Amino acid sequence: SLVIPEKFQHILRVLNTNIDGRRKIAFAITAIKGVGRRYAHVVLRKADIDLTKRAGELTEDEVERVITIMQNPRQYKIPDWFLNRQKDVKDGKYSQVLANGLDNKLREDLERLKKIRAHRGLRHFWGLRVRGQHTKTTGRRGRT
Amino acid sequence: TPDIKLFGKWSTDDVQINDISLQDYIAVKEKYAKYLPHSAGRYAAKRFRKAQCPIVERLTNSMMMHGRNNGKKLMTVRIVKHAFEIIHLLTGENPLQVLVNAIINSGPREDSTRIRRQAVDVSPLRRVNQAIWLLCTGAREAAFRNIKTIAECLADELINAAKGSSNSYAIKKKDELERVAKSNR
Amino acid sequence: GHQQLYWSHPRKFGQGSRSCRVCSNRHGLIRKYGLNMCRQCFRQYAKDIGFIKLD
Amino acid sequence: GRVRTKTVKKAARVIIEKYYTRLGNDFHTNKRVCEEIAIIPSKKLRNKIAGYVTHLMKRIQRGPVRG
Amino acid sequence: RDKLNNLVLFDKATYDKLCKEVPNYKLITPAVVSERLKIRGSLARAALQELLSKGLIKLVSKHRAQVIYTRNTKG
Amino acid sequence: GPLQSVQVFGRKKTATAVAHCKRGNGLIKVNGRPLEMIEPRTLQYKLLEPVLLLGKERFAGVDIRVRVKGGGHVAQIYAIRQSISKALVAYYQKYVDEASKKEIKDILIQYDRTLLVADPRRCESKKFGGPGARARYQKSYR
Amino acid sequence: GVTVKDVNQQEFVRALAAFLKKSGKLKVPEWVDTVKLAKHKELAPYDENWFYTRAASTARHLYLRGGAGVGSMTKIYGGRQRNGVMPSHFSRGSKSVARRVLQALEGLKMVEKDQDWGRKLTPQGQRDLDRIAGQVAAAKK
Amino acid sequence: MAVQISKKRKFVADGIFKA
Amino acid sequence: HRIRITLTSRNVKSLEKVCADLIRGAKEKNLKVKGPVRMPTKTLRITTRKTPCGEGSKTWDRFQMRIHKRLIDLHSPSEIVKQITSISIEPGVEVEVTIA
Amino acid sequence: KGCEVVVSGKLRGQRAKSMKFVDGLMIHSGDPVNYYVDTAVRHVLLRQGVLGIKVK
RNA sequence: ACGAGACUCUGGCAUGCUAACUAGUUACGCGACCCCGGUCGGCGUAACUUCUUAGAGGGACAAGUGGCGUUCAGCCACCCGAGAUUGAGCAAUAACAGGUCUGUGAUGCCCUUAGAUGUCCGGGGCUGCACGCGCGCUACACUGACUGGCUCAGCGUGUGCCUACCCUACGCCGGCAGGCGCGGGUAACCCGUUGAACCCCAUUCGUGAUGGGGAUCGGGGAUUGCAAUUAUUC
Repeated sequence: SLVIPEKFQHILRVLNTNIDGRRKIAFAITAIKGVGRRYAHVVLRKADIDLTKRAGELTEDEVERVITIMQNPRQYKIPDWFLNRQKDVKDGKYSQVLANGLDNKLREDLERLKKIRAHRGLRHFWGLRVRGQHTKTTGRRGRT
Repeated sequence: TPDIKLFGKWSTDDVQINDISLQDYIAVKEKYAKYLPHSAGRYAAKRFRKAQCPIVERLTNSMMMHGRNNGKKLMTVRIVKHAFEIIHLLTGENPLQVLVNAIINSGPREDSTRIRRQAVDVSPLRRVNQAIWLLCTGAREAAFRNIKTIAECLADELINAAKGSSNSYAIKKKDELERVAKSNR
Repeated sequence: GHQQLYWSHPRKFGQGSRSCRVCSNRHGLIRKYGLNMCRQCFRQYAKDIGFIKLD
Repeated sequence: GRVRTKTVKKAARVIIEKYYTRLGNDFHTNKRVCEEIAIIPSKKLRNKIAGYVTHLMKRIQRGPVRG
Repeated sequence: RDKLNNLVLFDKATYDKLCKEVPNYKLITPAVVSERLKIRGSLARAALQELLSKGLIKLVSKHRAQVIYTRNTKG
Repeated sequence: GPLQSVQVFGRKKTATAVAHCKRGNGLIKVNGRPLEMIEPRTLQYKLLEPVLLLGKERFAGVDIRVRVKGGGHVAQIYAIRQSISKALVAYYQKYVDEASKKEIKDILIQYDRTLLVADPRRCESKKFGGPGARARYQKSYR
Repeated sequence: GVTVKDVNQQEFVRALAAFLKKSGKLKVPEWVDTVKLAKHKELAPYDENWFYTRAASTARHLYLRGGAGVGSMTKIYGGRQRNGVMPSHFSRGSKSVARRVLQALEGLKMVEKDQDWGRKLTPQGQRDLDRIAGQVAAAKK
Repeated sequence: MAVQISKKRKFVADGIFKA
Repeated sequence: HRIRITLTSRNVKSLEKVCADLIRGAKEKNLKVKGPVRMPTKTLRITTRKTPCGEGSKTWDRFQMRIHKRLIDLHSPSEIVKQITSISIEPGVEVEVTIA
Repeated sequence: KGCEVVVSGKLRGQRAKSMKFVDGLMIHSGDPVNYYVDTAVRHVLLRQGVLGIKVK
């Protein structure tokens, strides 16, 4: 009713990461590497889930649609500009590259850069600043 | 109205300045009892024009400190309003009377000065200034990184400081100074 | 040959195209109100163009 | 501080030297006397020397002079 | 320094104590029943509205930043 | 019959309000909207101070409409409260005997001079070597 | 008598937003889930049916000062672009979402077009705003 | 004039001509 | 008939003289001339640095240039006020005749 | 009423000089020095460098 | 005799003074809705300058009163009031081997000159990064953040001889950054009644390195340009 519900799930491993289910539902999914502040509100605005409560009170089987929204973006009328992965040199398909997928794609486009020995690739390999900053008076405490 | 100019919904009369020293340098009464703290200004043109300024306006201006809150007088009059409504629910007294006794029982009567460190007496206008300043600074720190809001901390400061309850930031700084002044008197 | 190597590098903008109408110097230029005058030359010819110091 | 310079005083003194009998006490009546009897190209200087002409006039009725 | 962990929806004991103490108080704001029920200011913004519906505690004035409630009138 | 119209202006800063006072039944309209619904409402009592010092019998048969421009949310309120006050004293100077006008002038001037006599202060010129007027940048030594 | 300037404007848009929900003939677009309401915004509009408050707003801005175009309405819906690390700026609002309000209120004849360029208010929409403040007037009596 | 030089530039143009 | 004599100058006294000269002087010919309208003074500011190099305290000059503009309006054909404008003109004041 | 001639630069040496020729009245300060004081500056090329000629 | 002062500009006021389809206001005919009446930056107009613009004159002097001052010179109060110490500019004598030969077709001398130190074109570099300093900007949150709703500015600029690069209304298409027709303005005429932020009002957030903070970083879309990689910006 108004008290703590039973069948309560505090930790909720959704795409292998222990989501703390004590936060409002859009800001609870942000722990997954590939969904931020913007992605979460839309993927819970697509399917009618009330944005009033925590992830502790939601049904275990009601979030079966949620992962299939989060994994398959374009299938539920999500626009093509909204997606982080857009027109990739390798596959060409648009995606939302999530927790482990993202981490792989970073190093895939980093190895693509490094292996052909482009200037952009080597500053990633040497841990320098790639987008042309002034590294005269910055990078003191993180280095040596 | 010619009956009484009630401070929004607060009392003008039955607000006694029960100290026979600070009666001049406390503006709460008779000629300076208005509908709001907010004035035109112009109390900072001469030396002793700042004393005749109503204390609701003095405590209003004292509450906007530390850079981000500078020149937010519409926020601070609203903080005063909330912290005044709170005192009437928690005490059972006119918040102006609780304020008057809070200013009077907070102002330090002696201080120390480099002439070598010698104890001197304190002017009644500095007593009013230091009383107001210590109370606002106690409220300011008390509501920092805390769920307890500024009007709740400000009211808790003014109740404890009216009582001499010793939990006040203002009373603890006052008792420190008077003891440290007495140390070399 | 070298007549494609005079001003074949297109001059349609930048600091190399425009300069002061007295010296031909490329720095401290004033284009405000179509002066096209370097700040040193303007402060020299301020009195006799019409500009006055009041404040 | 409101000290009048020597320029004000040695114009005011010679204004009374020549035209004493025309002058009076109040500032406004003999500010208008200072119009014709003195060519002044500055209305602040005019009111400054007119103001001193009145002050020098008030002390004449007490007795002696500077010269 | 020292961590403060809170409740996101009410236990039996928390809903029990706010039924028998919060109507019996003078200063009823969400920032005071966040201190003494060890709940959030969010959960108090539902609790004090749920006690407004029950009609035990009376509102004084409602601003954006702060709202205040009080005990009953007796007569 | 003969119009008893008075137009009196007022100002605190670059904000300026001019109150057209007319012989009517009671009306205070700031740019079309009345006194009760001009924001801020925290600074509504600073607009009520012309009213409650005098009551509603000095504002018995006057229709004082305002037109305000320039300045800001606080300065515009200080322009209004000045103008509608001055405007009533001007209407009660011309068309009513000056004895009652002096009786009103006593209360309005004794309360706050700003209600009758305006504020002369404006903003200052910024001098170089600093961001404000009377402030300089950081003098770094060595 | 009562008109729209004699009521608190802070509850008029809410009262007229409730009325246009009751009518429900406004021709709303199909990007209301995903669209961000200007370039200086961080989150989505928190009102689940946010579009029904701005159609309630724009008509009021056309009732008071008529001749509000597309660019003029984006100028009204301006905010503080808090630019993270660099100093902030003023940000003029988004065109299409406010253009799809004055297109949405063109179909239902409550705002109109005239000379001088720009949209303006139809002489029936004046009446249709006068009888929203009519309920708001006696909601505080 | 076809290009119709403004009043803030006409005073400038005569000024620089004099110089 | 709608002829505007547009008197623009930098100095104030040459502009007051020449404008009053076509009002006071244009009295005893019984002309229908409308009173003098003054446009807001356009104050051209150029702030330069005093120093040729970058050395010393940062001192700035603030060169101003106040230019004024005035209107004379009348309901009569061209030559009736070309009699008036052609005589006693100033180099300092620029005067432009708008016949339409 | 008065004048001031200053001829600055090289006057027999590798250590610069300025001969100053004052007489009568001369104002520097105030706004009157716009219409009272008439100032002129010239260069002149003598064989050791440039002399500057300042007349008031 | 100079400097200080006096001086010039600017700010405050003036129901008095002068004037206004490139500024308005009041009253009036008309038009809209309005439960005899209100609002209208909706249309048009016979007076007037309170608002506005910039002119000319006034206005303020320690002038009135009271003390102190040998006591002139003056000082401090108080009345009266728009101001009873607004803010700048200008600024002497004598100097410093300050800085500038990279502002000058002002510059002596020294060095170059077809082996260029002249002149232009193609690329790179001034930004390179174990470090050390200075001026800054954003912050470390609840007096706050995010999302809605509400109501007001003042200094300026603009179609460039070179000179294109103006400013931008209105209506379509685009999530957006933008694109496309169709105007207005050489400007008290248009952008523009410059609907600026903060503040104010209502929502959620809850002391947690959290929705504080937004550096670094991956992917994609237009704009400027002849050309953006060492990422122009967005």
